[PDB]
Amino acid sequence: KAMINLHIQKDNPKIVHAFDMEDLGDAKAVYCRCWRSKKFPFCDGAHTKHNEETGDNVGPLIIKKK
Amino acid sequence: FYVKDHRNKAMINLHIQKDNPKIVHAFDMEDLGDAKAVYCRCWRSKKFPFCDGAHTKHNEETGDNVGPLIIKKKET
Ligand code: FES
Ligand code: FES
Repeated sequence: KAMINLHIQKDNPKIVHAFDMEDLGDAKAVYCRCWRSKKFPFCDGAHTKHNEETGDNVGPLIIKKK
Repeated sequence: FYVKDHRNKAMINLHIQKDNPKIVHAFDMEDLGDAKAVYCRCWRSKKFPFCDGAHTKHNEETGDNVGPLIIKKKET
């Protein structure tokens, strides 16, 4: 079975991010679930290239106010 | 049965909602649905988009190092 993350922070044995929305000034955050973003843990659109290259259908998690 | 899978070996999501061409979730920043959430980034959770600890077995089986995203919601 293949790894999901190829290159990101490989000296960390399990990559977890924790954020408190109280701390944010913005109304929206877009988080990467594909492990291909160059701005991980944030989405930079790299998922579209991944989906085309591999036939996948992954995309980000968005946290936002109405 | 098949003992070969000719899909691209680099595919991340193997089984989840394959009728959806791009799986995106959007949740409230405010505590309208929960106080805190732990979101799956490995596409192996049976509770996707929430983490159920499946990442542990995935990391063990593949040598990977992926884990979840923890979001504490803004209390109103
Ligand atoms: S860059 Fe990874 S989900 Fe968008
Ligand atoms: S079950 Fe997928 S990151 Fe925990």
